[PDB]
Amino acid sequence: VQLVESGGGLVQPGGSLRLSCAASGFTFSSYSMNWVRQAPGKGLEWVSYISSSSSTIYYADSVKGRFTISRDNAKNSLYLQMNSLRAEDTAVYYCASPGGITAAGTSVLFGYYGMDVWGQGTTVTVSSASTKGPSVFPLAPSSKSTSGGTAALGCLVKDYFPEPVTVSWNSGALTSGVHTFPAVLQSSGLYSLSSVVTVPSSSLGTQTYICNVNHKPSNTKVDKRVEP
Amino acid sequence: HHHHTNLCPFGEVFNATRFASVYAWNRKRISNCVADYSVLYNSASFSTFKCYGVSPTKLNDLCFTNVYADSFVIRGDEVRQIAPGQTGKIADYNYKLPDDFTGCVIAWNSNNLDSKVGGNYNYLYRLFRKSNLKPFERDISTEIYQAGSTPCNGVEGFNCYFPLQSYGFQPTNGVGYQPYRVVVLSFELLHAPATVC
Amino acid sequence: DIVMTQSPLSLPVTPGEPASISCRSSQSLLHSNGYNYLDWYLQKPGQSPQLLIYLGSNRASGVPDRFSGSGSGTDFTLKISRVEAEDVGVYYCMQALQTPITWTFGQGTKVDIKRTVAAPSVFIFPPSDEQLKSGTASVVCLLNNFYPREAKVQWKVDNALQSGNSQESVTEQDSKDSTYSLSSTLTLSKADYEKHKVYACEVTHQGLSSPVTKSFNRGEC
Ligand SMILES: *[C@@H]1O[C@H](CO)[C@@H](O)[C@H](O)[C@H]1NC(C)=O
Ligand SMILES: [Cl-]
Ligand SMILES: [Cl-]
Repeated sequence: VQLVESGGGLVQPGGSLRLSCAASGFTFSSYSMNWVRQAPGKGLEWVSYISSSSSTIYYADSVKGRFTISRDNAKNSLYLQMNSLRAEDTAVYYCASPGGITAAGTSVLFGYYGMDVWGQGTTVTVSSASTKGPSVFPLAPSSKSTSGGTAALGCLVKDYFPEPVTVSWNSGALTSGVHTFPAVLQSSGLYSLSSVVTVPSSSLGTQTYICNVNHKPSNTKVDKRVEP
Repeated sequence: HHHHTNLCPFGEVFNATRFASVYAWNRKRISNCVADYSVLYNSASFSTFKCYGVSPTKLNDLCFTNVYADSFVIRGDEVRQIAPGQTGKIADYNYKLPDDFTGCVIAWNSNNLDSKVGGNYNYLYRLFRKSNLKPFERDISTEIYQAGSTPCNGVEGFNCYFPLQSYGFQPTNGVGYQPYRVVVLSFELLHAPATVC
Repeated sequence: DIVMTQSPLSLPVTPGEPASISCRSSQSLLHSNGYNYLDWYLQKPGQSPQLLIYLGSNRASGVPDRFSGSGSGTDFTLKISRVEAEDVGVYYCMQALQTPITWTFGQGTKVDIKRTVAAPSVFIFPPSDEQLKSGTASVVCLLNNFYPREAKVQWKVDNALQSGNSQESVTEQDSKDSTYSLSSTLTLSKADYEKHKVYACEVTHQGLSSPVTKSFNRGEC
């Protein structure tokens, strides 16, 4: 990897932070730079463009007057100052380099060949929500919760911030048939996921099932028994 | 998973998407990894693999205090200038090797990696300079070059040229105009008796 | 101000058989020098975007033979001769005609591994009384190991259709059986939960010859 983004993190709406993209391995001063973001679930959205000589700069309509892009060729780095942040600015921010060079005063890429170099991206989450540990509740198996010889059960990891949480079963002894779901952002601004697992219906009393929930941002480790 | 016994990832770094222009040649210190030079030397991947001051058959059983990897892109015509005591545009204004150079020059054709059908004009080379570069010197200034007679006053124009020009790397180029990637190993030996190394 | 239109939205593929994605532009992308300023990018799961095609029909560095771009002016297409497992991801097209002022992408095209249809096994979970004391009540419905992904869950509380009070989330394709799993979480205040008796989860899926309804009563076993 030849481009590396940094600086992303958690920020409250109306606030600011700066991103930095550090080039290595090639001549940073010879290529132009782009910032491209991907909102959670959504697709790719271009943000801004800076020329090689830092002389021609274009933003998109959504970020004008709020984002300012800059570069320091001596330090092989690309900067993005994000002011007046909104919640919808939450996204993974990539830096990428389009091929080609600018001539004269008119900005236009000669011998273009695409964005052949992309960074790894840095994640920015804009939310006023407060850090909170999860509340783990059990999804206990029934007999109408058993299909044709096997039974489903799980844990509900509810109301927590920020991402992520890790969930194993029996401290990793139970792996087959597990399904931890992607978290969802509730109306409150808190996250909530579910982890389920299909066990044989002949071993609800003879086998103990305990999901292990870990939320490092709050130091909260919780183990929950799931019993009928 | 990371240890000083991990072999140096030359395969990965050599295969990178982009290299540095020869005028701003990039230099890495190979450190805290095991370099098996036979895996390079016995891979028929490289067109040029010529060593100086050391026999390439005995690179693996030598002791090195410091190893440097200088990398850049030039055209196949110019690869013969990456050698001690050579002359030309590259050796004089871009990358000079010293007469007492103790190391290896590795080069290979990178047409499929660096040539673009649109034309790749982002690899540059230095064309003008007041004096020749001292060995291992690197010049990245963009001062307007004065032809020789009339002044320039730091402005471009007649007899006042920008010192850097772009290569025109397209895949339909001749082999001599095609981009070649170059890696130059610089060795510093361990002062030690024969009995140890 | 050029609108990219990719088709389809989702595209299952069999490893070893061809595949085609289409990108349509609102205006011609053929420049007066004879190049079509349109790029193709691939975003493998949990990975950065990757350049596939530049200038309409030319492969980027390292891209295998299997990939090839074509089309001119306004209708372009990608073509994988032999799709292979690792090609799973999201493919975006991008017009480059108006660089560097605007860089417009398409909607993307999610790529699945094609497999036989699989009816989701449905399981419903009442809100645990431990949660019930918090103040809220989450009823959970689980669709397990199904294909394709297109699935509709509906919550009926005393046969009344509920809307705008539940969220769902689906796992990415499993690497061994190519299936999905989907959880729908009906969240209600404890008050609203107790005032109604029959809570039903209604699942419509292609694999099911008839919609499956899983239901329960507040007091049962
Ligand atoms: C670069 O990678 C390709 C496959 O990824 C490999 O065949 C080739 O040998 C590599 N280059 C070198 C110099 O080893
Ligand atoms: Cl061109
Ligand atoms: Cl074309």
